[PDB]
Amino acid sequence: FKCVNSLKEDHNQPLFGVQFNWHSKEGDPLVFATVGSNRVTLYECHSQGEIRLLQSYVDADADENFYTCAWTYDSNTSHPLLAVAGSRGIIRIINPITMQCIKHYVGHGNAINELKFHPRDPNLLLSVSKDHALRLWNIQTDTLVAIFGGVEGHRDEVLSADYDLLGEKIMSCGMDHSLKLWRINSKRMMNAIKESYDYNPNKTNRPFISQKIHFPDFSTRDIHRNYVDCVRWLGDLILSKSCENAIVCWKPGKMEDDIDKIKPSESNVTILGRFDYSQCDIWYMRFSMDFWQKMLALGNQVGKLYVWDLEVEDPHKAKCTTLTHHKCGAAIRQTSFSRDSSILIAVCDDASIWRWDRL
Amino acid sequence: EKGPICWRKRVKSEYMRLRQLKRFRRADEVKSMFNSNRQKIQERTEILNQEWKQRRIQPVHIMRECSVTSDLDFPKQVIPLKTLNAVASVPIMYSWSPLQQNFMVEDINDEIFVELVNALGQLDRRDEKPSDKIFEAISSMFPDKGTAEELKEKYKETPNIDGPNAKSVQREQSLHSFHTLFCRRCFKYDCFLHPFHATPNTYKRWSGAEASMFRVLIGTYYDNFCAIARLIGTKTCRQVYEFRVKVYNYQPCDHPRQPCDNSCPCVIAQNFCEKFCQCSSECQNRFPGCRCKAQCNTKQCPCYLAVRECDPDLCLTCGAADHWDSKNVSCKNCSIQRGSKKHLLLAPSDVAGWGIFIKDPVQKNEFISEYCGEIISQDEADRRGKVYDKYMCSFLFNLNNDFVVDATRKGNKIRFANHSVNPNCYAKVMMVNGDHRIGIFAKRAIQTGEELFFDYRYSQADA
Amino acid sequence: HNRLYFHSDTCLPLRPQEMEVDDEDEKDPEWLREKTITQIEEFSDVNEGEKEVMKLWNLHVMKHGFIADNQMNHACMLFVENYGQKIIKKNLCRNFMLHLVSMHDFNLISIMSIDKAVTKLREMQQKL
Ligand SMILES: Cc1cc(C)c(CN2CCc3c(Cl)cc(-c4c(C)noc4C)c(Cl)c3C2=O)c(=O)[nH]1
Ligand SMILES: [Zn+2]
Ligand SMILES: [Zn+2]
Ligand SMILES: [Zn+2]
Ligand SMILES: [Zn+2]
Ligand SMILES: [Zn+2]
Ligand SMILES: [Zn+2]
Ligand SMILES: [Zn+2]
Repeated sequence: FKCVNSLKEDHNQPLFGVQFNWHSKEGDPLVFATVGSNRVTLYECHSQGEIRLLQSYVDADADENFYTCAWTYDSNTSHPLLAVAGSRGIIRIINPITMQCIKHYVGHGNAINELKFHPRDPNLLLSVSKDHALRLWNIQTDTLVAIFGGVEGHRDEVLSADYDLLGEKIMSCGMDHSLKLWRINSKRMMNAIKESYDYNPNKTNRPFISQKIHFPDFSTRDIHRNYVDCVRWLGDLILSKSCENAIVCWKPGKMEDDIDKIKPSESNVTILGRFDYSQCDIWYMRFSMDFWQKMLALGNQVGKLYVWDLEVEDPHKAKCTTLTHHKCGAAIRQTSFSRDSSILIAVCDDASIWRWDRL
Repeated sequence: EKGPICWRKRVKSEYMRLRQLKRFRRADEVKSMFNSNRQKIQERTEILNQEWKQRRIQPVHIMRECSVTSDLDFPKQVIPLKTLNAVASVPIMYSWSPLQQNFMVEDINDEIFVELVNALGQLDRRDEKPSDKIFEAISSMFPDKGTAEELKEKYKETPNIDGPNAKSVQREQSLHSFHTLFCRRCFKYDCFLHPFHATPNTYKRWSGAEASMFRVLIGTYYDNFCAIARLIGTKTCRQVYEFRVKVYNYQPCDHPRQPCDNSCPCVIAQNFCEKFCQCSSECQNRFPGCRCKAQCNTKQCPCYLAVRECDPDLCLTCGAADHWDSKNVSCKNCSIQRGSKKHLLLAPSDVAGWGIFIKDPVQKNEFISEYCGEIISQDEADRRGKVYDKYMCSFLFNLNNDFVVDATRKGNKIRFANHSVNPNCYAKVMMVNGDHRIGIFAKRAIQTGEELFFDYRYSQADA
Repeated sequence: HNRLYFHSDTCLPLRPQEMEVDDEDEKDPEWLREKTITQIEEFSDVNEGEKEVMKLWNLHVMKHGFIADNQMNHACMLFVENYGQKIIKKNLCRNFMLHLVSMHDFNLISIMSIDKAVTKLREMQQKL
């Protein structure tokens, strides 16, 4: 990796989210997107480090403050779509081929801290919030499929969540020290998804019936000792971080226990090892991987950007390189690999963008 | 026989071996699974990457201003800033669960210890060329895990009746799980409202599967083996004959052979004894109930007067004990227990935040809803109010000297009613079959669609 | 009446074809059930046999929501009607009896009940 450009947006506000569009055709340019302040900004990546400004939106409301976004598409139109949201607890679906805000969803009773689309159904949007709940939307039929929370959901702000590779289960993390598994291939859930596609308001006087899933298929407060602010699956293992300056690699149950047989009362976790790094003990600092999940990259409170190679075995001897640059001193809030891992964008507490290239 | 210094050295040498042995086991167990995990990725990611090859997604294209610079001498870019048209947000709301009734909330390992013992054990055996000089060495090296004795037996280391292993047992041992773990009050097992265990007096008025069921059924049936047989199933009006010969919260009082006088908890606590009490039936302190014919919403009726709802097992005449069909009934004084709340609507308040609106009219003094939440000790309310003050907020409401009901985490829709010093509703805590509950009542008539308020201040004078 | 109302369980707005936000006629809201059968299972102290009956009884007492002593007799008769099949199929007849006897020691049901029910159950077991 070599650093080969650095951009600064005019607003001087922290950039909390960055996300490459992993739906680009083979041959189309690598586009990524940025959120911060009350703006959403798209960029095309070119050769020799050139980063080309494509579009940018600003919320009519001045006190919006976008924390996250995610790319999906419209099956029946092949247009990319960008979902974004933040502290006003509102989701917008932006259609960049048309420059509209085409949908929006009011509902979460507080700030949305993350957004993730379903790996295989472009229309299912999961949103994580400061109201202590997840929420799974079906954006085609405009229906709220399910609220993940309640008597055994998160006792406090939910900071992050992630679908597994196939789209069968979600894991979530948040300020209560807890990570949680929510299956969505129960008969109940798949049934609620189907039912949600069928919902036609023009043919009834009854509001669609949203699943109140009060109970996680598994819970634990035993990996970290402080709010948990990023979590992503690595296979059927789980990677998660707090502020104790280490990404932890763990699985629910005992060592040989199978993720799909883990029972909602299992009380064992198995820690497979961790990745070490320093000076990242402020909250809300997220990591990521490739589409192929061979590379793991995490940025710093002082401008440092780590990249581990998940190809090895043990975390201890995990191949780690530390990308650095004299000019990058801002805390890195999030990173993103282009689908083909060729590029690595990091964004910062100071409006700055840093593009790294492989080879 | 080898010498204490020696043995304790072995403890250390061996423990430190086993530990280090198991350290490597797992070392690989992990290495093993990180791989068998990787294939899983590969095989699945490919599936995704296939699906993505099928698709043909349109490229994003170029379009008030926004600029972007570049701390690497790249040309300033400038572009049109599009505005997303305003959308309205709703007020803040944190997750809560729906209640229709209050809910109570309260305020070197063994696996290896054994290997080391048998390790040590084999050396004491291999000596000749379960000992006691061994447990002593282990106690030396881990004096915290116990003494010799306590380890000497740690090492050495509730029937069912429908299953194959049904012992033959006492009758009070077949009914134990039931007797303790059941609420005479709500008729539920391990109920969600009543933590105190029922006193002993509150539950008194072949193969094991047969012997047990016998020693149990005789406690209830005694000597009528004609019936003891009919029930036991496969024995006889004989055979059984043959097997024979070989404001303070209320809590029920149980002081046998003691009158409910000045030493009785109920009388000290200023409460009436209730049906759940184990005192005489003659008890001068029981509450009679009313013999009203109907209504029961005036000082005329003794129950209403004493701020009680009617009791379906004492007020046999007002209509309170019949018609478990409708929530409209002769007796207007059992709205809480039967749970006959009014439809409420939730919309952003006209003052602040969320508020609550009644959907159909309502007369002066009519019941609107119960205010429900979790019951918690006065100390839990403390601890919790520390965390709450951050919010300049509170949905704590005193129930009595011992309990607070907190609607923060769970409750029902009347919790969205806002405070006012000029309310159209008020809160009255009533006794209801031995439970204090909060009933929200209208203060003056109220019309379709009005917003609901009551004065949080009295619910806060637990002085 | 002329205003904009929201469902109390999702905060989505009410399309006009309502009023009615009684998405909490939940006499026995779903989670309270799941919570209860979970809490029983948590005892290391009770057969899987006396559990499955406690679970089923509770779900039963919750669904109809009896509140008086003078309902218990009819409640047992009701329990066996509606949950009788399972009590049989799951092999829980004897435990069910220790239940019926316990409910007697607690002074809720009569003796004519504590078998008028055992009758109706076998009278049902054989129906299979
Ligand atoms: C009458 C009325 C009642 C309710 C319940 C609301 C909605 N609302 C107000 C905002 C709010 C804050 Cl600032 C903090 C907490 C909160 C947490 C979280 N932990 O403790 C408290 C305490 C909670 Cl619960 C809420 C909340 O739900 C309303 O608008 N009106
Ligand atoms: Zn109870
Ligand atoms: Zn007494
Ligand atoms: Zn008493
Ligand atoms: Zn008495
Ligand atoms: Zn009366
Ligand atoms: Zn009465
Ligand atoms: Zn009455």
